[PDB]
Amino acid sequence: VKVGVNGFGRIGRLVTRAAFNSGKVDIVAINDPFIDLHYMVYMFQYDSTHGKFNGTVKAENGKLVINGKAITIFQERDPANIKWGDAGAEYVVESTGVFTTMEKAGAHLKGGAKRVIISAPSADAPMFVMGVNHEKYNNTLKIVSNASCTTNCLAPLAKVIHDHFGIVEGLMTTVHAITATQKTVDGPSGKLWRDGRGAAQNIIPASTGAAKAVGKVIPELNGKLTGMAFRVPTPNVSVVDLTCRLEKPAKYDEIKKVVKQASEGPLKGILGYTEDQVVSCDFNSDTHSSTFDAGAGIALNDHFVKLISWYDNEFGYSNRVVDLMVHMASKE
Amino acid sequence: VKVGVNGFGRIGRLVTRAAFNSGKVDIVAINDPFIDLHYMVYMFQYDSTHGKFNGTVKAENGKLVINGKAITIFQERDPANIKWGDAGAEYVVESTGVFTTMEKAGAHLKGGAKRVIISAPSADAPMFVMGVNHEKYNNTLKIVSNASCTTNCLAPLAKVIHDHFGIVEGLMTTVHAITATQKTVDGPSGKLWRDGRGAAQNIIPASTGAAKAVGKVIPELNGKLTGMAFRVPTPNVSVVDLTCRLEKPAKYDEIKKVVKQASEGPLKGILGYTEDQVVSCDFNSDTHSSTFDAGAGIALNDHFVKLISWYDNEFGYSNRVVDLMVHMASKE
Amino acid sequence: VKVGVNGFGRIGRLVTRAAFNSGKVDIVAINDPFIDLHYMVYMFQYDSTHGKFNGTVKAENGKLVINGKAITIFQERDPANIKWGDAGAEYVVESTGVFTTMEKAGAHLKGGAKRVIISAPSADAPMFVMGVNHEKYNNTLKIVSNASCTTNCLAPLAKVIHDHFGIVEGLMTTVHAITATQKTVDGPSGKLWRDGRGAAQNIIPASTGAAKAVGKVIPELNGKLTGMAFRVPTPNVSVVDLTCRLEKPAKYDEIKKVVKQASEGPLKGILGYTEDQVVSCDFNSDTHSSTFDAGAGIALNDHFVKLISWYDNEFGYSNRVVDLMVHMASKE
Amino acid sequence: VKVGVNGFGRIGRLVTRAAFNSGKVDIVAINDPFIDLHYMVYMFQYDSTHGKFNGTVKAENGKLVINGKAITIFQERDPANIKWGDAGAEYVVESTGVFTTMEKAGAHLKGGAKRVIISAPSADAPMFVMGVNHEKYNNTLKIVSNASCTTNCLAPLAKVIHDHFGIVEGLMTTVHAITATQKTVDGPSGKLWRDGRGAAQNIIPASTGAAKAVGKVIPELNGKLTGMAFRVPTPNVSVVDLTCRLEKPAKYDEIKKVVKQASEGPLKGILGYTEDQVVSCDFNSDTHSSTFDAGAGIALNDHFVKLISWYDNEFGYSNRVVDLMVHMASKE
Ligand SMILES: NC(=O)c1ccc[n+]([C@@H]2O[C@H](COP(=O)([O-])OP(=O)(O)OC[C@H]3O[C@@H](n4cnc5c(N)ncnc54)[C@H](O)[C@@H]3O)[C@@H](O)[C@H]2O)c1
Ligand SMILES: NC(=O)c1ccc[n+]([C@@H]2O[C@H](COP(=O)([O-])OP(=O)(O)OC[C@H]3O[C@@H](n4cnc5c(N)ncnc54)[C@H](O)[C@@H]3O)[C@@H](O)[C@H]2O)c1
Ligand SMILES: NC(=O)c1ccc[n+]([C@@H]2O[C@H](COP(=O)([O-])OP(=O)(O)OC[C@H]3O[C@@H](n4cnc5c(N)ncnc54)[C@H](O)[C@@H]3O)[C@@H](O)[C@H]2O)c1
Ligand SMILES: NC(=O)c1ccc[n+]([C@@H]2O[C@H](COP(=O)([O-])OP(=O)(O)OC[C@H]3O[C@@H](n4cnc5c(N)ncnc54)[C@H](O)[C@@H]3O)[C@@H](O)[C@H]2O)c1
Repeated sequence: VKVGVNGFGRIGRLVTRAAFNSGKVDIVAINDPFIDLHYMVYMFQYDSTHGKFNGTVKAENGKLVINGKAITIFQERDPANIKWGDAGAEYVVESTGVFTTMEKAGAHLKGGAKRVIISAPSADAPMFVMGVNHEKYNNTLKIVSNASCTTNCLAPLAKVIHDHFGIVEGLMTTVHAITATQKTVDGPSGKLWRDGRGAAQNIIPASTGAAKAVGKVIPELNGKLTGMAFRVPTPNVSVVDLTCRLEKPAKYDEIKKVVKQASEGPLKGILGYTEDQVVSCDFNSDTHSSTFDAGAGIALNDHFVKLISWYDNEFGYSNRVVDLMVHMASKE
Repeated sequence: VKVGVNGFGRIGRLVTRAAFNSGKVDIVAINDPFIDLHYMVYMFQYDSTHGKFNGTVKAENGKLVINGKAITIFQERDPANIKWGDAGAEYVVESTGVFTTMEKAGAHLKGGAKRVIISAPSADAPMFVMGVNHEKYNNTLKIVSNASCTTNCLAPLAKVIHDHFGIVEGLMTTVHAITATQKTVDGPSGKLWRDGRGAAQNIIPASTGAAKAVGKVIPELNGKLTGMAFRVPTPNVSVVDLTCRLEKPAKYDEIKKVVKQASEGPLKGILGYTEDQVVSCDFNSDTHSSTFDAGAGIALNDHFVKLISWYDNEFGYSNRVVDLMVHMASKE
Repeated sequence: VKVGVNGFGRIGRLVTRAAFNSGKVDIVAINDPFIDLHYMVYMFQYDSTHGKFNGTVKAENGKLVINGKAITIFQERDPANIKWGDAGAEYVVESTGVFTTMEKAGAHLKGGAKRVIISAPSADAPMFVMGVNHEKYNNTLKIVSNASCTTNCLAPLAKVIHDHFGIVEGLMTTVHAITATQKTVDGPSGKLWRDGRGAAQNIIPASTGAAKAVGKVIPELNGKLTGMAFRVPTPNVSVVDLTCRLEKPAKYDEIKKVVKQASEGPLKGILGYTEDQVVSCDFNSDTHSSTFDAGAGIALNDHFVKLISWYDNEFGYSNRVVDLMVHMASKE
Repeated sequence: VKVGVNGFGRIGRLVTRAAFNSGKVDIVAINDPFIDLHYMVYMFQYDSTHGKFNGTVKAENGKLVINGKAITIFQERDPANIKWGDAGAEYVVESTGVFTTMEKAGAHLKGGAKRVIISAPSADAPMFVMGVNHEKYNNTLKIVSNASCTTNCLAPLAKVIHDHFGIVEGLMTTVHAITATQKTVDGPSGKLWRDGRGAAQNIIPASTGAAKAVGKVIPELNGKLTGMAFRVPTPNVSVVDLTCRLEKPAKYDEIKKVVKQASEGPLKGILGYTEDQVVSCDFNSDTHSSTFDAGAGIALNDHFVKLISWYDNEFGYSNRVVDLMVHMASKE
């Protein structure tokens, strides 16, 4: 399937790298009115977090050429003006962070795209997490959401725990890497006051809908989870901390066994499992959605436990966007 | 009361600063074999986290002289060799991190101190937290512990919540600033592997007895709390995230009211309360043990809630060590 | 003199703090379309770098009230629309970063301001550095620049060295704290590619005209200095490293004596002098423009030397903005 | 050649990595009293800065097994007690930081090593920089030093500049990543007070002999260079900023031409050249000694110029240790 990327940012660029690394997906067009062609060569080639691109990137005849694949470059603020159909882009990855509703994301369809994958939670577009509910996708859905990074970490874990022991209720904290929405020094941040405080100086509480959204991809958990976030001074890699009450008793060793088993079978590549003494950097460019840290979590008793799972918020999620597109392509 | 300080580190220096600032106790001696007298002047005068000392500090005639008051300086590796009595030190603050059992800390009694306050949890010394169980201290107790920074944050909050609504069970995460036990780049850390990894690069999970320890100071909560820590790349100020189930139902606004009332009355100066859109730097040099962050926390329902409280791990704790000594002196 | 502030950012806010320590200057109005009145209370009260404001600040009757003084609040994007005159603002601090020419900064004169102080270098407005050429100001100048932070650090040191020994030529590096122009993670930066790279991850080279500008305020040095910058991951406080060739020979101890003398005499409060083993955080909230670090520098020979001077780029600069206005007011 | 590593730290472990890429070098023994066998598996497998080891590592029958090769593990504090000869180690890399003199490093010969390569400057052991004076090595030298990371950056550049234009005199600053000698929070650093101050909080000036040491490896530059350092809050990658006066005039474009020619021929793989808008992270795990940054430097005139060159202080250096051993082995 031929793909367009709208917003060539952290997500858009790393989706682009994921497509090339793999390849039942072919990137054929990119729109970003804030990054011109020669600037795109530079932004793609060099990455502070994930290293230099391994391959060739060059501007040739007005196109962005990556490992010899020519890509059509647009510069449009309004998605309805991008000529996706002319460029052959069938699916568009909407990774700007400003077109997340059905109405706004649907502008791509006016440019000749057939489907849109919103790289963020959406107020109304249906949400999918690979490994949890992606089989619920069907051919009639032209606009879909791949949820958030944090939902993609929590939901595969919550699926396994709920399937085996039953989650009565749970409360989640994510300790999350800084993102582009933050500020280098104390400055204005509209209505999200805390988010405007200097990113590398602070632990910053933030709200997040990611735990409540698990109740949408796992409908039995509707109303049974919520949570909040702390942003902290690292440039990538995040961690979930799920505190839950279970219906059936589970010794921590039984939790470990069921999770490990899930990592080796049905959720292989989505949900990882470790007993090693890891820290966040050990998940740098890790492609899993969620990796359970057996050593880090703790039980109070057989029904009340705190479970820890790591996620490379940029790189795992960008790989999942690609995997969702491959899955949608298989149901055409 | 006349006080000696063993280990002139973050805690020993800030305890000294606290003492001089308030006049509540008199620092008359300091022992640190790794910091000679002229170096002590420099380490006291300049502080990256808390600013330059606002007062005078000089070396004169072999003495550290702070605001014109002379302090006897020792340089002994073995605490049994420190001549407290010669200096007139009555209480010793054991702030080295290496003498935390009653057997080890009791060495200070051989050179003439009368009582010892260990600036850390102790496997066997009686544990006190100001505002929670300090009234259980009595004159028979020559060696005591002021718990950990984390315990002094969680315990006042748990006291108020338990007294009003009943904590059935709870699980705590603390997101905690870097400390001296950590490493600048990946290096050896003995038994605690994860703590050797580069501190400013990583989110580092860690075990902590701080939640379990609340049960030592609030015996009704024995067996009912536990938790863990993440170390993150900030130089000071930490936060507790307490997920708990309550016996009697409590709307989040009732929780707020009850905590606010506590902070204004019997736990004033120990337990603070805010509704402001704060971040960690807002607690830089804050003397509270625990400041409840109303806006940051979230309830799932009337019996299951996540409560957030901030603590200056260096400066709140150091002030508590001074406060505990004042209380002990009042009982002689 | 009654003052307005256009751009209530790191410098706007700190200039406002500094003005409340003077009362040769009274802040009577602030404009910032991105910070509404109640948001201003918050942004002013809490400061990650320089701590909580130690006076009073509240919103009353649509005004910002600081230490009991009511301040008119504007919300205009176009400075020609700001009604300074109505609010009584005789001088306006232009601290937005986007109105740095005489043409653009003169828009304030339309709304009734009498003079404008641009908190940055200007292509065409006369530039002044306190202690170096501020006496060349006269009361016919309606638009003036206070130069950059870096020029305020270099120029006083260069003045002393040139006066005593003669600078034949110099090349300067500044190792500079992160600023609001930088990005939390790799993102777009228009024509300044390097500045888009993640700020907390990187040492970032940058061009700067600050050394060349010293030739505007010390005309004998025109054409004799230039330099560049590295941005590094600290939130505030910067350092100049001046490599210069001297006309007359100077042993490093003669340089120290002459700089020390200048710091005690005519440039007191502007140029500081230390022999202590300082680091950047020892200059946190330091009001000097430049503090020579005697220990840090190094001579190759009597005609070729590297001199080191620290500056709190936010706080020292903001104090100079106030000091310039005080000087300007004394000429009215 | 069979090699042992004393001090399995940042350098020892990355030399070990680089050796496993060589084929002319085989690691056969490692000594580190502070890292036991099972801990060495962990410390080698995971690396915060350079990523997970791309190979296999396990403990088997008391040996460390890397890529199928068994390595004897010692736990000795005194290097004269290590049985190098028995384990087959002909050369020892001395990478502890504490045995840098001929007399101290020479202890390894008592245990049966044949040659010692000190991973640091030595007061008396002959010093080699690959590409600059390595051909001055002969089989009579049983103890050698591979200099410092900084000298390996400056010396290749200085060779090219001096060869084409003549360096009359120069002064160097290096803006250097944190290293293991620094401290996470303000703490004791006996001799070197500035180095004890919190590493992630501060720009820290430091003395360095690295520029003076270029005159050992390039004797025509003896007495013509010196400099200093600033340690800044990044975990790896550093930059040299050389300010020099040239004998023959050199337009900046001619400097660029000569450095580029050198990078392409005789110093290929040692001295790199870029015109791209690079920042420090672009050199993460870059194996060059020195990469000239053409965009970053600046000339005042044809005889006085500031040249900028990057270096991964951990990874380029570690590769140079291996390249020096390969050269030495070639002459045996
Ligand atoms: N970074 C993460 O960890 C992460 C993880 C999962 C999902 N997300 C989501 O993905 C989205 C993008 O986040 P990001 O971190 O990559 O942000 P980003 O700021 O790095 O990238 C956003 C990009 O969109 C471009 N852009 C802005 N307006 C545009 C327009 N009108 N048309 C086309 N392009 C435009 C920008 O120039 C920028 O390059 C957001 O919805 C975010 O919440 C981010
Ligand atoms: N930093 C915090 O946030 C914090 C908070 C609460 C409690 N504590 C506890 O207080 C203690 C000190 O912690 P810190 O952060 O100040 O550590 P630190 O490393 O800054 O200070 C420890 C000091 O002890 C000194 N020392 C070591 N061996 C000694 C000996 N034999 N005799 C005398 N002095 C000796 C060191 O030279 C150093 O100056 C530890 O038990 C720690 O757990 C720390
Ligand atoms: N931060 C420093 O170290 C420093 C030092 C010396 C001088 N400077 C200079 O001072 C200026 C401000 O720098 P800063 O660091 O305070 O930046 P900043 O981004 O913190 O502040 C800029 C402020 O201007 C406001 N603004 C933007 N457009 C505006 C408009 N049209 N009208 C009114 N306000 C508007 C923004 O909302 C913001 O609050 C720049 O010229 C900068 O180069 C900064
Ligand atoms: N990190 C760099 O950027 C870099 C670059 C060039 C050279 N160097 C030099 O290389 C050396 C090592 O530096 P590093 O950064 O790897 O330091 P490091 O602290 O990571 O490693 C030193 C190792 O030596 C071990 N050790 C200590 N005492 C020992 C003993 N008696 N015997 C055996 N092992 C012992 C330690 O346990 C540690 O694992 C130093 O001389 C340093 O100056 C470092």
